[PDB]
Amino acid sequence: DISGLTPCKDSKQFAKREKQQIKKLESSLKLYAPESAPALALNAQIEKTKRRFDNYGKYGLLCGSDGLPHLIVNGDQRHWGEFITPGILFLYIAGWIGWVGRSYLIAISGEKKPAMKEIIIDVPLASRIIFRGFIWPVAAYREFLNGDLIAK
Amino acid sequence: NNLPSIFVPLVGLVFPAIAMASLFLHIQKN
Amino acid sequence: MRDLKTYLSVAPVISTLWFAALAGLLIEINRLFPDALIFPFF
Amino acid sequence: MFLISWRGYWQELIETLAWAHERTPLANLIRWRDKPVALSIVQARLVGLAHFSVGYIFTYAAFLIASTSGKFG
Amino acid sequence: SHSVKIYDTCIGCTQCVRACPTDVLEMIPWDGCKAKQIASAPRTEDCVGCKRCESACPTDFLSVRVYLWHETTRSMGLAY
Amino acid sequence: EVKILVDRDPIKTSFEEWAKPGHFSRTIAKGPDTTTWIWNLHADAHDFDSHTSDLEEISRKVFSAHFGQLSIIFLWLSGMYFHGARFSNYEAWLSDPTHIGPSAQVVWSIVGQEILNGDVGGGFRGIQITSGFFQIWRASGITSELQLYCTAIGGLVFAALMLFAGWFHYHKAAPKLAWFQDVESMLNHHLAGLLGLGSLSWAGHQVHVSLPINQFLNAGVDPKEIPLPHEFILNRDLLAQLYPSFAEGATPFFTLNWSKYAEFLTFRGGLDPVTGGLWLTDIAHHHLAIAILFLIAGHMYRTNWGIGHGIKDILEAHKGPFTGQGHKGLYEILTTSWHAQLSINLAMLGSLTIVVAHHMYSMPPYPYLATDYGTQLSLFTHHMWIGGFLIVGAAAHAAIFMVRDYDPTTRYNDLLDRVLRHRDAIISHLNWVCIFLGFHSFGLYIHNDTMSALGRPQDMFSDTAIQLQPVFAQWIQNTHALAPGTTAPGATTSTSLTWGGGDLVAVGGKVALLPIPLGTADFLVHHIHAFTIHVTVLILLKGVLFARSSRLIPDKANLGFRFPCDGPGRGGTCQVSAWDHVFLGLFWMYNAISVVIFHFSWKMQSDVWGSISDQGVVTHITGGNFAQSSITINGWLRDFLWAQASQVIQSYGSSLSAYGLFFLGAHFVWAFSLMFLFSGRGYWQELIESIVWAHNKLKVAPATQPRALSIVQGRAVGVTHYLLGGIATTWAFFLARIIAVG
Amino acid sequence: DPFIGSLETPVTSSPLIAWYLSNLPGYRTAVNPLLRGVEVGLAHGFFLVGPFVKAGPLRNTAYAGSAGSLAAAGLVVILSMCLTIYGISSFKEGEPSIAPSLTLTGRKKQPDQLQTADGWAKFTGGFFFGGISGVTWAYFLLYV
Amino acid sequence: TPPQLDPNTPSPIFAGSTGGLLRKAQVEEFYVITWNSPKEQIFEMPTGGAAIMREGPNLLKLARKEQCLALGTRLRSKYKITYQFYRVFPNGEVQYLHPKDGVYPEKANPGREGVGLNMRSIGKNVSPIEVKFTGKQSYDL
Ligand code: CLA
Ligand code: CLA
Ligand code: CLA
Ligand code: CLA
Ligand code: CLA
Ligand SMILES: CC1=C(/C=C/C(C)=C/C=C/C(C)=C/C=C/C=C(C)/C=C/C=C(C)/C=C/C2=C(C)CCCC2(C)C)C(C)(C)CCC1
Ligand SMILES: CC1=C(/C=C/C(C)=C/C=C/C(C)=C/C=C/C=C(C)/C=C/C=C(C)/C=C/C2=C(C)CCCC2(C)C)C(C)(C)CCC1
Ligand SMILES: CC1=C(C/C=C(\C)CCC[C@H](C)CCC[C@H](C)CCCC(C)C)C(=O)c2ccccc2C1=O
Repeated sequence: DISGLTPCKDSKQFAKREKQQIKKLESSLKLYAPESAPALALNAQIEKTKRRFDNYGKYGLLCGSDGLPHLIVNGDQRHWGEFITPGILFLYIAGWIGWVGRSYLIAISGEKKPAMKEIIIDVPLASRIIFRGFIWPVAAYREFLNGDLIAK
Repeated sequence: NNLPSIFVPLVGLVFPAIAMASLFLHIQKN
Repeated sequence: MRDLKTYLSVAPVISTLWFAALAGLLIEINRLFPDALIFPFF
Repeated sequence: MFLISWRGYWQELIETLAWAHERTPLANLIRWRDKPVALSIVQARLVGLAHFSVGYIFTYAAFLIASTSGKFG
Repeated sequence: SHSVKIYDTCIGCTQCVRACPTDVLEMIPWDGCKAKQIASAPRTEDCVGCKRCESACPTDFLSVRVYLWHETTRSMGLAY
Repeated sequence: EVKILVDRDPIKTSFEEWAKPGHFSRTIAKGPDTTTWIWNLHADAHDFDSHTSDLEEISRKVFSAHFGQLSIIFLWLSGMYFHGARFSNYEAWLSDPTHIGPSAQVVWSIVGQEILNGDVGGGFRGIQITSGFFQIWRASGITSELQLYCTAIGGLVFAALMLFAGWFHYHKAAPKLAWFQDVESMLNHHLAGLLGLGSLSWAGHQVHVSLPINQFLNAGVDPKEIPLPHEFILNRDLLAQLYPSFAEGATPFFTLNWSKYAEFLTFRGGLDPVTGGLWLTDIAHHHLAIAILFLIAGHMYRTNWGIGHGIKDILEAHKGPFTGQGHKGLYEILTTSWHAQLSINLAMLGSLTIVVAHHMYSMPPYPYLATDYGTQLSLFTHHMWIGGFLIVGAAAHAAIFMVRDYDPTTRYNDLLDRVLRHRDAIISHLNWVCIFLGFHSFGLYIHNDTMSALGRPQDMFSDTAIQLQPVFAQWIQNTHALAPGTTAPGATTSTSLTWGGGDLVAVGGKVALLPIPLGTADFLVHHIHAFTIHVTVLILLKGVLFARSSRLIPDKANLGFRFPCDGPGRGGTCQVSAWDHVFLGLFWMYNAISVVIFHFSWKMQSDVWGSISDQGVVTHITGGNFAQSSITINGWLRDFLWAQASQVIQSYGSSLSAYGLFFLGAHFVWAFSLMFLFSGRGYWQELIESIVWAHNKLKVAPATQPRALSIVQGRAVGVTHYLLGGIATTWAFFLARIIAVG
Repeated sequence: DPFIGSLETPVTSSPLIAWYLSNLPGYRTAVNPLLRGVEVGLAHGFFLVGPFVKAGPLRNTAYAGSAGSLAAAGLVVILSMCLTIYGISSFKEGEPSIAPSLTLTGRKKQPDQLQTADGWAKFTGGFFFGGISGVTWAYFLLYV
Repeated sequence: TPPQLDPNTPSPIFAGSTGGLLRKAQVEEFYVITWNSPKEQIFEMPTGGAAIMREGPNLLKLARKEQCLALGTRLRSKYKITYQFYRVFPNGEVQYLHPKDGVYPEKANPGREGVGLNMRSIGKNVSPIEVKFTGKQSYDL
């Protein structure tokens, strides 16, 4: 479809790889007794492998010639969930962490010896500060508009 | 012919000794 | 009680508690959802 | 060797070696003209860098040429 | 022999004179400080370059400076 | 006189000192100005000699630290026993020890790491262990898991007891200084009580418990049918059926006709054919004799009574040709400072560990241990590394003592002054010996390589062209082989099968032991070992002797023990302290130990280990290529590093895959170490300046201003990373090879 | 003198060692350097002849010893060179001897002329002649 | 102050060592340190080992000035003893070295000439480009 790639449900090397993995698991599975716990664990492993391959086929990834899935970071609307959405989630989380840390630093900067507050954290103030990161983009945008973000 | 059998020993051994002696004498000279 | 609480707020103890909680949450999330390569909710 | 070990150890070793040379018989007749001292800091750094580069280049050249010429394909 | 220089930011705390291992620096009377004294380096030829005087000097930047220069038997610390 | 002296409640237990870090040192306790403070808080934590000056507090702190260490060790032992009891296949391995691989760890099933649960055997899946605990448990007579559970519970109880004892002896009743300074009573109690009584009790256990159970197991009885150990004590009929001598009771012992006990107290020697190990009767006899010897030797020093010897009198009254008055003030020096004792004990412990490794590999004392190759390799390498580290630490503590606890006015010794007055000759001679040994030992290899590379195999130093044979070692081997015939009539056979002469011992189709030949390669490797050891000794001795002062710096003792340099003057004075000498000798210890373990591994794989068919031929793992390929560096690189690394790099997708990952990870760490060994502080400080400016622009500047690491800290980090990476690489390679091929 | 960087030991100060070292040709001060150098060269060449013929590349063939002998002679030549330059860079034409002037007891004695341009030149010439003669004698004795 | 002389002072009791004088002392120079002790006591030599100083005047020979100054400062710090050292040349010249004015350098003394003083801040030095192609240096100006 894109750059000469084949949909992963159509490709045959994907099914071949699944067959090799299942055969490799069954080779070790044949050793133990049917009622033994290792047999149950290996059967669970086989079921997990089958479910993983079924989900990979369902999600619409594109395996290459070698039979392994490939990721598209172009921004094509058909492949937004591979890169763009996790990227947005990661950016949100990182902004939360950074905003919380900067807010705590500014809050403890007032005291006479902030070093003792850094080496020995105070819990109530940090607990109050932490939950303000849920709205970090709005606060950051407003502070940038006002002019409090950059020191002078 | 047989030039290498005459030239390789000259460059390999005699010339380095001459150069080393000359350089040592020039360096140690006051 | 005051001194014990002050000691419990030192950097290594808080760090190990935070990282243990984070590791436990990540392990439990990966157990409930075994494999994940793309974001399929949308 | 030139990139981790530093000067003071070698200077003390050189002093001990000088004492040993001075005290022995039948070899104190021969005496030096320039006092032996250990290498400087920048000089040792340069020597170590030169050794590192020479080893790097020679090893890679040998490996590349041998591997590419053994098969000729 | 290395070069040792003294600037006028000195406050005459006499730490550099005490730190010297070869008796290079001394103190002389002066006029532009509370301590009414300033350091000097007459015996420059005996300097080895240990830079202990710079190690013991309270200022924004050192009021005593050592620049390495032509080496000899004394400055190389040789006893043989 | 000898008395118990204590002080009541010297310190009060409270949490107020936990809140404020660095309470031991006032400079640290003042507060953090920069980040370097943190790096100091961990460096001076255990330097009790710098916190105060009174010996009493230091001794009390040392005692409490010892108690805490004992508690930690007991916790570790209890954990090992509990793992053996719960998650293991010990009962399955007991019946068929040859065809089942020990395993005592089970991995969870979270991510996909379940591939690490390999098919060890006996209907079990897990990680194969190489600690050798199964052989110890079998030799102790354990045949169930309830006993292991009870042992784990007892270990937990003892760890709790040790922790409580430490708390009690620091905070409730702390001994005075005179209690610690009584070395005669301590020596008497450590010799007669700690060593003799413990070995006597272990010999009694072996006589009463281990021997009958092991005899029943060796007969072929099922482990579930063996009578319980207390049945042998309760029922004298069973022991009479097993060993008739017990029917006579303890009467022979008092009757002095001890020959009646010849059934279970023998002097045969050699290896047991069934299990490939030493006889248990010989072990019990040896323990009994050692107990007698220690009990006799524990009554030498005078304590509280007329009879005995005085250590000070023995030292002072010593007269000899080369010594003279000699040891006059050594007693005060040894009873005044802890560092000299620490150095002596560290060196002795390292030497003992090396001897232990050698004696353990040579004569296997546990059943079914020789035929398990991974356990042998792991034990040898581990004990060698531990011994090397201890030997290195001894010199560092000796230098610390010489720097900070030596004064020739109050406590003067003649021998130390005499040694300190001629250090130049010692250093010069050691340097010459090192140069000569290195030149010859490495020039032989370089000559062999050059002659082989030029198509001249008849000019090398080999068994075929120019022979350099170890005649003295061969003579010693022949003497040892012929020893039991005439020189030792009591022993039936020789002590070990290593000596050239005797028969081959193999257990379960696998070779256990056979005589080891000696040739030119052994000569070369032994000389290389000597060269490396001599260089390490030279480095450590030069560090120790020149600690107080030197020709270059006449007042090095004023600067202390841990200082980076003196300055850029005098041409450069970097790395002049004894700490730098220890940091430099660590590398050479690492090199020597690596060479030794490589030699041991290749020689054992090539000339001893292997398999035997029914006809009677022996096929070794590498087919005896050591004698012709180990004489050149190219042979070492190709036939050892390249050939034996096939298993580790091909372990992906199998149960050994973890090892392969480590084989990469350690490599990374090694390279990382170089960053801390080739650079300096100024560049990093100047970079941190710009980083701090970039932080300041956004109002995220911390109060604790970041600072680059100190020079000593950087050197320590570099050497630690280097050693860790190298050791982990060797560990992964050895374990992967010996598990996949053996 | 306890403040001089040297110690007195049985090995370094014994009548036998002192006599044996003082009777060596390198310590005879009164004798002119040529006669000492001749003996030194003779001994050195006679010693040096052996290892070349015993461990040479051709040591197994029939030419072996002869070839080895030649090699020994070559070494002597190189050694002679290593002497000559050492004189040129050390002793000037008109400067006097630099040997110690007084003995251990304290008596004034004539300094050795070996540490002089003419003395060192005589020593080197005698060493070369003696080395060549010793090599020739060793070869003749070994293979005739 | 007028320089003193050291005609015939005895020496401490030492057994000898290998850290003593070398060929430089016979060729180039050496140093002599003299002090006065009120009682016989044991001290530590800079060259390794311990020695005993006789009661009265004591004299010692060393190779460098650093050893002399270290020994003198140890004597002053521990024993409270006045000392002075000279430098001796092969030709026989003896040059007075330690305190030249008769007082220790750490004490300000009138009549002392100042050497190496620059009446400016360390940041007022000119750039190296200004002193190029000349034999002077920026810090010398
Ligand atoms: C750069 C050029 C170079 C050359 C051309 C040679 C050439 C030679 N080498 Mg040398 N060598 C060199 C560099 C060189 N080397 C270096 C860098 C090293 C250090 C690794 C060595 C170390 C070395 C060793 C360790 C040995 C040689 C030997 C040999 C000889 C081998 C031939 C033979 O089989 O023996 C034929 C038989 C002979 C003994 C020849 C005898 C006649 C010779 C040429 C002497 C003539 C005398 C003359 C007065 C020399 C002094 C004059 C002065 C200007 C040099 C030959 C003379 C072998 C040898 O000489 O044996 C002792 C040998 O064992 N070489
Ligand atoms: C470091 C040790 C080392 C040693 C011992 C040897 C030894 C040997 N080499 Mg090898 N070699 C080496 C390293 C070494 N090599 C290296 C690093 C290289 C470069 C890669 C080579 C390259 C090389 C070549 C190219 C050749 C050899 C060959 C040989 C042989 C020639 C010997 C000879 O002719 O000169 C011996 C000369 C002497 C003057 C001996 C001096 C030593 C004497 C005996 C001193 C003993 C001191 C005594 C105890 C003093 C006490 C005093 C008391 C009496 C008062 C010899 C067996 C040659 C060969 O063909 O052999 C088969 C050859 O051609 N070698
Ligand atoms: C015969 C009795 C006796 C015994 C058995 C021991 C045994 C021991 N002592 Mg010694 N000691 C004794 C007499 C004795 N001591 C006397 C009289 C003195 C005073 C001069 C000392 C002074 C002394 C010091 C200063 C130190 C030791 C240490 C040690 C331990 C060494 C650690 C080790 O090697 O692991 C072997 C491990 C085991 C065998 C653990 C078993 C637990 C043992 C059996 C505890 C019972 C021992 C105790 C003496 C008896 C209890 C008395 C109390 C209930 C009233 C070990 C527990 C060192 C130590 O580690 O400190 C804790 C230490 O620092 N001892
Ligand atoms: C037998 C026990 C023993 C004991 C009780 C001591 C005791 C002492 N040592 Mg000695 N020492 C020993 C053995 C011992 N040493 C050995 C074997 C060596 C050779 C390496 C040394 C070498 C040595 C040096 C070089 C120094 C001392 C010093 C000291 C003192 C300071 C201790 C300190 O602050 O550490 C507190 C603890 C640490 C700083 C922890 C550091 C982190 C380590 C290095 C990491 C190991 C990592 C681990 C194994 C790998 C897993 C990684 C994982 C964590 C991710 C203390 C009195 C120091 C001193 O100042 O003396 C006056 C000093 O400079 N020792
Ligand atoms: C593999 C590289 C390497 C090598 C070869 C050396 C070599 C040496 N080290 Mg160094 N060192 C290294 C890395 C290395 N080091 C590293 C990584 C460190 C950590 C910082 C150190 C730290 C260190 C310390 C702390 C010490 C040394 C010392 C020594 C010397 C030991 C004495 C001896 O064996 O000399 C014999 C010679 C050799 C083994 C070198 C190879 C020579 C071969 C045989 C070739 C000879 C051929 C021939 C003569 C060449 C002529 C050809 C030419 C004419 C063209 C020797 C010079 C010790 C010392 O100097 O005391 C004596 C010492 O104390 N080293
Ligand atoms: C393993 C282990 C354990 C255990 C242990 C045990 C169980 C022990 C035991 C022990 C014991 C159980 C001991 C015992 C001992 C004994 C003894 C030491 C005895 C002695 C005796 C005597 C000395 C005698 C004498 C006599 C004589 C000579 C004659 C007559 C008289 C009389 C009898 C007096 C635990 C858990 C803890 C920990 C972990 C590990
Ligand atoms: C090497 C090592 C190890 C091991 C160790 C061990 C194994 C030990 C053991 C030990 C022991 C094994 C000990 C023992 C002890 C004992 C004792 C201490 C005893 C005592 C006794 C008594 C006290 C008695 C008493 C009595 C009685 C009861 C009766 C009669 C009378 C009388 C009084 C005699 C480990 C692994 C940890 C690691 C590290 C190192
Ligand atoms: C890399 C390097 C540095 C820089 C190394 C530094 C600054 C060490 C940094 C250590 C850590 C990563 C810093 C942060 C530590 C905090 C605990 C972080 C807390 C925040 C979360 C991670 C919990 C030197 O300072 C140096 C000095 C002398 C010789 C060589 C070197 C050298 O090689």
